[PDB]
Amino acid sequence: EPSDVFIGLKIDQITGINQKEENFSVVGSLRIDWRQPLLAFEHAPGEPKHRTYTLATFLKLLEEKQIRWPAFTYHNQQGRMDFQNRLISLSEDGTVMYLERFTSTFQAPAFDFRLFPFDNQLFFIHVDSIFPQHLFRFQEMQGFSGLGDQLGEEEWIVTEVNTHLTTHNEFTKGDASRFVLEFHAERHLNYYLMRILIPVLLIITVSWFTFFLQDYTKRIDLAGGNLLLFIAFNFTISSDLPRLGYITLMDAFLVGTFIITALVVLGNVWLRRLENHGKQALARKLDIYAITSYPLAYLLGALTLWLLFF
Amino acid sequence: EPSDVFIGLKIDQITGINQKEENFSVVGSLRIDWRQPLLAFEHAPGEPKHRTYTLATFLKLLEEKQIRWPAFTYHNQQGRMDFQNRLISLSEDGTVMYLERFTSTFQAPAFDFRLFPFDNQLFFIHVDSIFPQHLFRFQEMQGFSGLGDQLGEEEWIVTEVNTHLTTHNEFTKGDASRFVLEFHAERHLNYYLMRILIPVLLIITVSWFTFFLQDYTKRIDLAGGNLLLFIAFNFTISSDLPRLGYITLMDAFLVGTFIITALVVLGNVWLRRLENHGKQALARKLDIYAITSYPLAYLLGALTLWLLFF
Amino acid sequence: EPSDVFIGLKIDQITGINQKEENFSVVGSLRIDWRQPLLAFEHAPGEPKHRTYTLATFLKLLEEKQIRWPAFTYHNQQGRMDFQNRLISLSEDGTVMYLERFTSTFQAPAFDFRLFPFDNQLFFIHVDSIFPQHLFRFQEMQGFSGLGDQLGEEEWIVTEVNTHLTTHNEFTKGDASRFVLEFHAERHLNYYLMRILIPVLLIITVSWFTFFLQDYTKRIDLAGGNLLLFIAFNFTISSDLPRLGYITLMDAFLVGTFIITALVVLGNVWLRRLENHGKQALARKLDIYAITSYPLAYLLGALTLWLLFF
Amino acid sequence: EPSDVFIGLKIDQITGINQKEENFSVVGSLRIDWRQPLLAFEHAPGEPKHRTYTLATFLKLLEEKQIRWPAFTYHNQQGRMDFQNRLISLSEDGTVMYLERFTSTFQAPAFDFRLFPFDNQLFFIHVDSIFPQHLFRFQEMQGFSGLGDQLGEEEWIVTEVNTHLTTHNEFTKGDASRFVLEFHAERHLNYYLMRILIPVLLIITVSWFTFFLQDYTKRIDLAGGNLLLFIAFNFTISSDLPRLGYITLMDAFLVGTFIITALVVLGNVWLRRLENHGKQALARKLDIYAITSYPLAYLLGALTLWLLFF
Amino acid sequence: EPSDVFIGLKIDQITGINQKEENFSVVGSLRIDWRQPLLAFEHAPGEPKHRTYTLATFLKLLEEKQIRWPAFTYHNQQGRMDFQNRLISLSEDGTVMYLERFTSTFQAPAFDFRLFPFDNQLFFIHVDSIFPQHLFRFQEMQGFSGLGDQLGEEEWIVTEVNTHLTTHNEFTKGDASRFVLEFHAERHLNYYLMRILIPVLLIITVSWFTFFLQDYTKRIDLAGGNLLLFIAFNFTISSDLPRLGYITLMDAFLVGTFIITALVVLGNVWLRRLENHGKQALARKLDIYAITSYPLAYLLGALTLWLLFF
Ligand SMILES: CCCCCCCCCO[C@@H]1O[C@H](CO)[C@@H](O)[C@H](O)[C@H]1O
Ligand SMILES: CCCCCCCCCO[C@@H]1O[C@H](CO)[C@@H](O)[C@H](O)[C@H]1O
Ligand SMILES: CCCCCCCCCO[C@@H]1O[C@H](CO)[C@@H](O)[C@H](O)[C@H]1O
Ligand SMILES: CCCCCCCCCO[C@@H]1O[C@H](CO)[C@@H](O)[C@H](O)[C@H]1O
Ligand SMILES: CCCCCCCCCO[C@@H]1O[C@H](CO)[C@@H](O)[C@H](O)[C@H]1O
Ligand SMILES: O=C(O)CCc1ccc(Br)cc1
Ligand SMILES: O=C(O)CCc1ccc(Br)cc1
Ligand SMILES: O=C(O)CCc1ccc(Br)cc1
Ligand SMILES: O=C(O)CCc1ccc(Br)cc1
Ligand SMILES: O=C(O)CCc1ccc(Br)cc1
Repeated sequence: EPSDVFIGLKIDQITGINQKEENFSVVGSLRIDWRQPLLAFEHAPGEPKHRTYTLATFLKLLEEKQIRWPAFTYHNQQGRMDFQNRLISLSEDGTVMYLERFTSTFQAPAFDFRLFPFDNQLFFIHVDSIFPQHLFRFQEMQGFSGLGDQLGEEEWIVTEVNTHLTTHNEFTKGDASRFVLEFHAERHLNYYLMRILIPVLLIITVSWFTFFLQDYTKRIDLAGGNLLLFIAFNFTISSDLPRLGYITLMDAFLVGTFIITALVVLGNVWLRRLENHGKQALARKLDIYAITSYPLAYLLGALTLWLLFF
Repeated sequence: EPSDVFIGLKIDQITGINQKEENFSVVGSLRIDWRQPLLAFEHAPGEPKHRTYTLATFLKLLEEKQIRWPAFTYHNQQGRMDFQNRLISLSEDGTVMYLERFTSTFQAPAFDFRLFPFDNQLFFIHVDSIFPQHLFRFQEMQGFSGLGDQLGEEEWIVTEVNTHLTTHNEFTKGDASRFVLEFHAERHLNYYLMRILIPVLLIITVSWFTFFLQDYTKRIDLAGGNLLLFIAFNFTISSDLPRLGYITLMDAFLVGTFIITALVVLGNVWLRRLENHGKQALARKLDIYAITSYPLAYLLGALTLWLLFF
Repeated sequence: EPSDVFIGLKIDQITGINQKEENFSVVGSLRIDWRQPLLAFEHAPGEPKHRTYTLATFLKLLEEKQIRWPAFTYHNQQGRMDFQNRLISLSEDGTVMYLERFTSTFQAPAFDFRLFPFDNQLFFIHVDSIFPQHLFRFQEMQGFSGLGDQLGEEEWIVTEVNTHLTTHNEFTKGDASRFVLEFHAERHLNYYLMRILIPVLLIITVSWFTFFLQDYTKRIDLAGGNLLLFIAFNFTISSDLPRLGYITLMDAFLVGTFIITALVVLGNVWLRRLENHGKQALARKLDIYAITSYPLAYLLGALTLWLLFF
Repeated sequence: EPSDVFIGLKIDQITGINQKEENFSVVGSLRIDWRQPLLAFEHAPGEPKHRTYTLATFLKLLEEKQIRWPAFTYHNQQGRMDFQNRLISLSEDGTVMYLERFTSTFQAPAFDFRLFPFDNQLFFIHVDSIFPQHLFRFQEMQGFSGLGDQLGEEEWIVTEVNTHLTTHNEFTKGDASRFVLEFHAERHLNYYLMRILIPVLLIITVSWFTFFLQDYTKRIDLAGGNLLLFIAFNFTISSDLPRLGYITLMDAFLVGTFIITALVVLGNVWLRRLENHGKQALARKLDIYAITSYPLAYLLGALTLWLLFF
Repeated sequence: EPSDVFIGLKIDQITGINQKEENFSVVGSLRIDWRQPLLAFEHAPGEPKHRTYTLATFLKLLEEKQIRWPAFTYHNQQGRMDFQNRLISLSEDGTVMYLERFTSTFQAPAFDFRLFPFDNQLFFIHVDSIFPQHLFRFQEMQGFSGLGDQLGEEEWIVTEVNTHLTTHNEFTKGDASRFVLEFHAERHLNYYLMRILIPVLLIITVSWFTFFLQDYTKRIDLAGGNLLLFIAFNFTISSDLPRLGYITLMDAFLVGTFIITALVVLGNVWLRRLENHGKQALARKLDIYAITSYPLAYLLGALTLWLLFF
């Protein structure tokens, strides 16, 4: 019949989440408990009941004994996995206890930036068996898997963590076991508030103050630079993310500021054209719409994206 | 006679395409099925019909048995190939089943940016046999090769994928086998629309609004900065790409905006010179050409590149 | 009974502290003294009393003799540990003397930027025993552990260093030994003085000089750009640090400059509106509040953060 | 007498040339043919006439047979050399055929930027024998060495390629063999035309158009910003290159634009000072020199560097 | 008694000096000549008098023969040392000749930027013996150590090179041998002249030309932006260097330009205030101090730092 292989995986550190590259990096420990009766050994009185091996001399021992080990792969792994510890402890019984401490980057293919920066994402690690379920069946090692207390991440905040077993058909026709460690994390909005919301709101508010000067030309020059500032901010936000084929809530907000600013230019050009054509008195009356449009326009726009996305 | 070696290659992830360096990076699995009758082994009843080996003790076994393995190379490979799994399963028969899970950057020499960002490119992986076709003939392993479901790429979108066998003469006089996994991908234009087309169009449109002010000096100062903005945008686009010896559709568009902006300065200088020489009334009549040239000039220019490239 | 394992750890160099990534990197030496009576050897007269081994042939010797070594891990390690020396010197007695020279990045999870740049941080290295205290008990090797004379760091300045032993339960039910090398460091404020305090103070002071011109429009244009400069400075500071979910003393200072500058615009708009509405004489009298507010506002704000944080 | 060792080296890819770091990187294959009569073997009928080995078990075989191999070094190598293939094929004869596929960065010490961007450089690879010419004499393997068809470089264009043998005295008193693969490459000027020549020429030309406005103050403000733009461009060019102790043709061009721009400011200050001192009519007559100096100054300057450098 | 171990170290390339990180990187060769009479071997007539080994099988041979090797460490090493060659040639005598070709980054703790860019620095490599002087005494291998002819560095220029032996107490109570290869290098000032001195001098000079316009407001606006430019230049210089706790000659120069520019604003505000208060004729007389202060102020400041630092 098939031998049960117990998989445990604990993430100790989140060394970073790279959203631009849709990957994350962690320091973690993998724990395997697999009982192979052929590995059983007799000991003379006094000598150890538990043999401890390096991985290299353990695999070599398996090859001599013609024993197949539950060869596994981190399916969503990326690049190099720098190992710290790869140790085996073998009991009289045949109970092999394996520990693998590593640092690695993993694929984050579940990334959805539609609501960025208000988004919540799913990150996971797939531990696949190369051999099919008729030889080795993966089971959940009980008191081990999950995320630590000192992960070191400052922007993301883990909302929930889960482990579950399933199947894959990567190398074989028959189903093969897959252990999954999943977690969900959401953003600490402070960065976004401090670096984007407050500067953008400041530019808008202090620019509106200048309307009380009743200089239409001065408004035009101001809305002109404001438009460039928003174009600049637009590039800075573009930097954090991949070259997505879809519109972000952030993109919508930025395109929104462009449109209002464009109309601010357009409108004040008209008011200055009235002034120029000897209808200065009229420009002055209409100016009340000009002054009160500006705040309403941005507030209307803000409710529009909020409805349009939530 | 020559032994058939079955090659399979599956790309699981596109970790990135670096167009500036004309290379791409992938996580993939290589699968080899090669029957060597000399590798055949006898087993006593009950014992394994399938011996499983690490790559190191398998090659050492070949060297003892004085057996030549189908030594292969990833011809278009770049730098380090970080391996995850290099495992061998040997049957009584001599059927060696090899699996190689790796992460690697590969050369993308097929890169043609003439129509960028509207371009479609070809990416491939060459798996060459070091030994000639009289010793080892490469065959396509049937249900394996291709690209996965979760590649993780956000800008490129795979239009088609193919596998085919051919020959090379890299190390030998005689022809040697080459397995090829090719794919074509094209861009998600959203990034370009959001970061380049809309900002450039905004600068142009809102700058045109100001013509209704009938201040020629103000137009000159505006077209002056606009020219610098386009020069800046020109550098930002230069960043994404190599220092090509050829003109991009993007380069054409940018050079086009320079020329129109240059003439906008030139023209408005003339209109302001008429005004200055007591012919203000004339500048005012001609101004209608000045106002309507601007939109037509850019629309004429836009049809010109489109014809000139498509 | 359990065997005492003596741990010594000396940091020779601080290759860098990366605050944006909340990690630090060091070149160091680990020293272990562990007496295993089973390792004892007899020598014929004249031959060595001290056998010297590479780590690889020492571990292989342990595996033959079926001896369990005090397998240890650098708990807060990050990525690769580039080794220089991994040497063993074994006495007739069984006294194994191990030396491990390495370069490594470590996690700095103790990072608190609330008072940045006036902050003091704690950095440490955890050396855990994989095996529980009933088998191996970690002890402090006496004349070795600590930090060197040539660490090479220029901004941080080590205020204090300590070593202490404790316990962890990482792999086992029972307590396992943990050796800790801690140090505290604080910043050399010069960089911050030269690049941030002096430029910001200059912008403010020379901008205030211009108030003696009695041009309200000119003040408005100046406070407008000043606001953008501070927004720029705000991004430059954002660069050095993680995307924290909390307010830095530095953030407070920057938000403070925004508010005063915003009011500088607001106020001068009012004074210019009085001038515009034929009350130029009144604007002139009030102007004395306008001139003296500016210095007081910034000095009041400076005492406010100082109280609010200290 | 000394044994002839045949060296072949083929560069398959130029992964990049880093001029700022004066190094280049390539994917290449090294081929060695060396006949050692002591390596000769007898085979029983039917068994292989050609033994194939991994490098590791081949060197171990040499050490048993007490055979010295022609130990070689890539003299101008830099950092890590990521190997793909290191394979040996040994004939009944003793003919050892070695293949080494690698990716590596090499030193480019021949770099002369005096005529940049119009420069032509020399790049090479030195393959030195550790042992002197009395033991091993390097010979050129005939149908192999050189550069490929798909190098992947876009800016450089290989003008010529050569191989030659010489001597070095690196480790020994006596001469030791050195195999050299050299190539010369020159630049595709398009990047420079598109990003530097056209933007600089545009700034100059459209700035000259404004002279027809006959506003001296406006010219001064324009030449002021133009000077800053050129200072900016100067830093952008500084980026591509090392901190050379010599003047580049590019440096000369940039310093040239500074001087003319400085005089443009200087001159127009004088013309505006005449206007200011009631000699407006005189400023107007001299203005024709002012208008025609500008184009001549830059064209005169362009012939001056061309003569001064070619 | 103790065995003499001859150390030779030749730096072939300076791959770079990173002043921001206070480290340097080199390609070099280490040469060791150590005579161990126990390593002596007998050969039958005709067979080799010199056995050649890989490092791995040489160390394994030492471990069998129970011979202690002079284990050494590059004390100031940083990260990974990418080896090219690690070869041993053993004579009948016992004369072991070791060669170690490597690429490595080393600590530069001797870095003093007080006179930057006019500074001269000391760079070195420490080769320590792990074992004390009673076992192994380090001696200088005669015709080998030093720096090469093609180092590839462009900014630094090696003023002098030295080798000397001393002692350390890193791992032991007793003194242990240390071989030292030191060199001093100074800067090629061209980069600094071209990118910093000439642009700063240009800004100052062409800004002074504008004083001949007798527009105080225009001077104020100019000195305002000039101050920002210097603040920008200040950040660009900050980039090249660490976050030092001390004042650089460069810092002094920059702070100097700030002060003069600040006073230029201050002064011209006063002159414009006289003009504003109907004392235009007085502003005009004082203006001669205003015009001649500017050049003297900067020349006075330049002699002040020169005295203050030299
Ligand atoms: C910009 C936000 C601050 C607004 C406060 C009003 C005073 C003017 C600030 O300088 C402004 O900066 C813009 C951006 O570049 C320019 O387009 C504009 O012409 C210029 O007047
Ligand atoms: C710039 C696109 C927005 C146009 C809207 C009209 C109002 C003015 C906006 O500021 C302008 O910015 C240019 C770019 O730097 C400067 O050259 C120019 O002198 C300045 O007036
Ligand atoms: C800026 C600090 C120096 C103040 C000295 C007064 C002279 C003017 C300096 O240039 C100013 O720069 C600001 C920042 O961008 C712009 O908003 C403003 O319109 C412009 O006049
Ligand atoms: C700059 C090249 C374009 C010239 C066309 C004339 C219109 C003005 C363009 O804006 C100018 O930009 C300069 C560079 O920053 C500033 O110094 C200058 O005061 C400003 O007027
Ligand atoms: C700047 C060095 C060149 C001086 C030559 C005099 C002409 C004006 C150049 O443009 C100036 O650029 C400054 C820097 O941003 C601005 O503060 C200032 O308002 C603006 O007038
Ligand atoms: O091939 C390798 O490197 C590791 C594989 C491995 C498989 C099963 C156990 Br239990 C332990 C290790
Ligand atoms: O030399 C190597 O590292 C790998 C080569 C290899 C060749 C054939 C088979 Br089947 C498996 C492996
Ligand atoms: O497994 C390893 O790489 C190193 C472990 C080790 C454990 C105890 C001593 Br004493 C020395 C070394
Ligand atoms: O020492 C090494 O790694 C490689 C050296 C080498 C020398 C001669 C032949 Br032929 C093949 C290889
Ligand atoms: O432990 C190592 O890797 C290298 C050490 C070494 C010591 C002495 C000689 Br001679 C040669 C080599």
